[PDB]
Amino acid sequence: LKTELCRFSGQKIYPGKGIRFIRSDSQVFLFANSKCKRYFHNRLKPAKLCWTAMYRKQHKK
Amino acid sequence: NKFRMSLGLPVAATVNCADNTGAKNLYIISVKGIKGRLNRLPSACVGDMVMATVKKGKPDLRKKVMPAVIVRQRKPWRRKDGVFMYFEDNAGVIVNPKGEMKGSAITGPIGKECADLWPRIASAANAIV
Amino acid sequence: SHRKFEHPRHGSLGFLPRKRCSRHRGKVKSFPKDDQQKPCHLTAFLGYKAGMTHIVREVEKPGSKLHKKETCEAVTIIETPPLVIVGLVAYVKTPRGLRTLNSVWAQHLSEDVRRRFYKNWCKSKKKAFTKYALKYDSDSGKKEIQLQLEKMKKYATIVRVIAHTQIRKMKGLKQKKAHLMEIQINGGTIADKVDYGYKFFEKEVPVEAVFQKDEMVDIIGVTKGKGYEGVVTRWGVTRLPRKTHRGLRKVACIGAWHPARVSYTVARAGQNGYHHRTEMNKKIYKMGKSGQESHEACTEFDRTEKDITPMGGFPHYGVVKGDYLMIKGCCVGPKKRVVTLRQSLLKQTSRLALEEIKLKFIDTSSKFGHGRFQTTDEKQKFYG
RNA sequence: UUGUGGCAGCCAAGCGUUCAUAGCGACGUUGCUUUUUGAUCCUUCGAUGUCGGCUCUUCCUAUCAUUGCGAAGCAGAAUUCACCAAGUGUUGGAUUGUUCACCCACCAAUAGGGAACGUGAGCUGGGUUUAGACCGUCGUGAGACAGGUUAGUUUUACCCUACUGAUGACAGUGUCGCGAUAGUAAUUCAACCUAGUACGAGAGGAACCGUUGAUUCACACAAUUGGUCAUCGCGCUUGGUUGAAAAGCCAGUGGCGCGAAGCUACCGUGUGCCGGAUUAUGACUGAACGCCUCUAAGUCAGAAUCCAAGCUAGCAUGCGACG
RNA sequence: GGUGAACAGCCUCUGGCCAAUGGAACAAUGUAGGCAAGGGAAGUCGGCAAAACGGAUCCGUAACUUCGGGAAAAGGAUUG
Ligand SMILES: [Mg+2]
Ligand SMILES: [Mg+2]
Ligand SMILES: [Mg+2]
Ligand SMILES: [Mg+2]
Ligand SMILES: [Mg+2]
Ligand SMILES: [Mg+2]
Ligand SMILES: [Mg+2]
Ligand SMILES: [Mg+2]
Ligand SMILES: [Mg+2]
Ligand SMILES: [Mg+2]
Ligand SMILES: [Mg+2]
Ligand SMILES: [Mg+2]
Ligand SMILES: [Mg+2]
Ligand SMILES: [Mg+2]
Ligand SMILES: [Mg+2]
Ligand SMILES: [Mg+2]
Ligand SMILES: [Mg+2]
Ligand SMILES: [Mg+2]
Ligand SMILES: [Mg+2]
Ligand SMILES: [Mg+2]
Ligand SMILES: [Mg+2]
Ligand SMILES: [Mg+2]
Ligand SMILES: [Mg+2]
Ligand SMILES: [Mg+2]
Ligand SMILES: [Mg+2]
Ligand SMILES: [Mg+2]
Ligand SMILES: [Mg+2]
Ligand SMILES: [Mg+2]
Repeated sequence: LKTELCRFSGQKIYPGKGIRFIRSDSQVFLFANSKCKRYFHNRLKPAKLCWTAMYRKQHKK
Repeated sequence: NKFRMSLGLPVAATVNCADNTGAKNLYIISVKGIKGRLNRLPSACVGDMVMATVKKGKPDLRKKVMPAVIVRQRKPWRRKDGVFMYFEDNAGVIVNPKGEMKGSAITGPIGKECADLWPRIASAANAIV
Repeated sequence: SHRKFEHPRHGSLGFLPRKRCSRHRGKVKSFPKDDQQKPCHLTAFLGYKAGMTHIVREVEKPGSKLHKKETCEAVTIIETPPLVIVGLVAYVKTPRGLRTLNSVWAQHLSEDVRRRFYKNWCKSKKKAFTKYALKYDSDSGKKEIQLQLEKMKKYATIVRVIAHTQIRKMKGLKQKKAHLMEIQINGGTIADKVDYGYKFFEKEVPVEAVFQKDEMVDIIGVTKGKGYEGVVTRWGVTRLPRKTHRGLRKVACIGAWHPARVSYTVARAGQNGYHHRTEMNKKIYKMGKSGQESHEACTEFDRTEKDITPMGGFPHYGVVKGDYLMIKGCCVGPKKRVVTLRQSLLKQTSRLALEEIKLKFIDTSSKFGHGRFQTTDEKQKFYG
């Protein structure tokens, strides 16, 4: 099936779910759930929340 | 026709004017095709054609109601795909009663169900999404 | 002193009174009409409301924007173990209405149904149907049974079968005693209905016999109970302004000086919820029959070997091990409530009625919390 | 009571480019109604709480829209007059304390009406209608104003009934049913195709069927999104306090970020109904009246109508089968 | 005593109390207090009630003016 990839937790969205924000600079963020979206809007940096796939691959865990 | 999507812009709302006519700010006053109910404020969504005066803009546009079309709204809304899509700012564009874009171009993305519903805002848009 | 401004009435008067339903089981108040030419079949069934999930399907609908497009839809799961037919009733028409002509019961009757006849089973001697069971081990008893059947064949115009669910193959409920009802047979002549029943006593009828795919059914059951709940919630009347002495959430004028009485149509504060309701045209997408590859949630597009139960089980209900239906939309009652599936009464004819469903995906992520995987083994391979 | 207010007839001088009656209809005249006011002063002065708005319900037709029709100065589009029709609908706002009024916009439409000028132990107290105060005119003055202004308490239900819900006795007890009767709920529009067709010189310019959505309403549901936190769940953190780190605790929920579950939202979802009788009208056969005639006898087609079907209750101190 | 500009508030020690009838439950409606997506006065007679601002350091501070004020005007930035 066609999966998606959230752009704040880097985890895979399954069909029929997921919240796509369309930022004024025309680029598409596809959040996974409420928590990712609220951290994004609070301007948190994914690379420095410990639970994110981007943090984990950055530190090679 | 178009499906039903979350209604986000009541009257007295104030939206960006995302086109190159010079108006900086539309002001929603009423919505086409809406039939009311006691106390219920008329509401617009993406693709609904509204009436709007300009409160801050070019001097020669102000002080007169003009048909607008909403192209971006910040209230989420559920697609028929499942995804709850939305935008960053409320914004609409001037049109004429026959749906023509008064201006020439639209700055930024526009609602997909706005462009597909208005055949000219689709061409004046730069990036449909 | 007309009304300055109109607005449509709040609340429907076609659903009064609103008291507790006097029945936990959703009773059927009308069965599909008999058509003697169709072969004999049943017209209802009992299921249990497991929970809700969603699908994405490929719409086939020329003229719609959804044509050749995938749509995400909620669907409700009904865990639906086969009924056991343990009886037979005849109904004969009078100038008053219908009378029960007579009734016949099965020789063996399960432990769990015969609890339906006691308010205190355990202390009882369990003697229900004991001295009636003995009408089958003698020549005279068998004689009078066949006499009852010839009576029903020779007079009755409406034949029904008493069926009970096997409640115990749904360990999710903490309930041992059965639910029991009449399902009215349709089709054939009266002797064929009596033959169809008596042939099929004491044996199990699977929901595939009752329904088919893509068919619309109705679901009948008692709603959620919400308690003694006031007017703004129960009836929907708008709230009063903030600045009122003695409260906001009420109907201000409950009627004119005349009639010097309160009308039955004014909104008052009382019980909300736990009502009886029938809700028609709920479609069938998939019957899951336990023991065939239709039971797992692997479509022809997805193939992740998962069963219908979402991760961590259905909240408040458990894990679906039995048969099940998967119907478009919602279902009355909370989780673990019994729901009567009933064949429709119209002649389904629309493009929606004829529309054929083929899924592509069934959400299985734990409905308890923001689920994010499909399967336990995939959560395990993702962590390590 | 009905002059005054509103509403409808009869006559037909004329308007309606020729043509009284398509649509009017002066001069007269016959009424109807009781939301105004006038008139009276019959009940009420050991008190019936007095304008308006908000809320909610019901009812009326003297019909604005919507379903079916008839007529035209009906070519098509629009529009005007009337018919059975009261089932459904009748809005958001600026200004005013206003009912009234007037504008802007949407709309299929923004018709009119009652219920003690519905509705104050339902609110509000803007107006009015006390005591403070000010101006303008009058008064010599104490003061007056059906002149404008500003501040000015809104008490009680626990009684009976009504109503909305909750138990419940009356052939032992328990399942499964019947169904008298009462309620009843569905409403409207748009887009594509029909079609730039029919009609029309041109300008303009339809509709049925079909297909797709939508509005208003109703009833449910919580997978998805959103809302909610005292899970005091996890984390962060201020001030203090336990010799200190660790673990906490105190600040009535210390504060913030997130926050499952439960409830919940046209802010999310799903669904919303099948026969016959018939009105208005158009008709069939056929008289009276050799002909004609929808009517006299007898029939037909016929609607947002009606009654059922369906949906809700079914202590109707009703009933059936059975254990 | 601590924080703080402080006899503000918030916590503590000496000293004094737990005196305000108790038990069970989490229904409407209340009273006191919170929070809310999109919009921000469209509600309403009237922005009534509530929200937003708020300390301090640095900069900047208009019309008008009795030249004393306006003035903490406005608009900005920093804070562990
Ligand atoms: Mg959430
Ligand atoms: Mg209003
Ligand atoms: Mg009124
Ligand atoms: Mg009215
Ligand atoms: Mg509801
Ligand atoms: Mg008050
Ligand atoms: Mg959940
Ligand atoms: Mg009169
Ligand atoms: Mg008069
Ligand atoms: Mg008098
Ligand atoms: Mg008096
Ligand atoms: Mg009184
Ligand atoms: Mg009439
Ligand atoms: Mg009263
Ligand atoms: Mg006053
Ligand atoms: Mg005074
Ligand atoms: Mg005065
Ligand atoms: Mg009835
Ligand atoms: Mg939640
Ligand atoms: Mg100090
Ligand atoms: Mg101090
Ligand atoms: Mg809010
Ligand atoms: Mg205001
Ligand atoms: Mg208003
Ligand atoms: Mg206003
Ligand atoms: Mg005003
Ligand atoms: Mg204030
Ligand atoms: Mg100043």
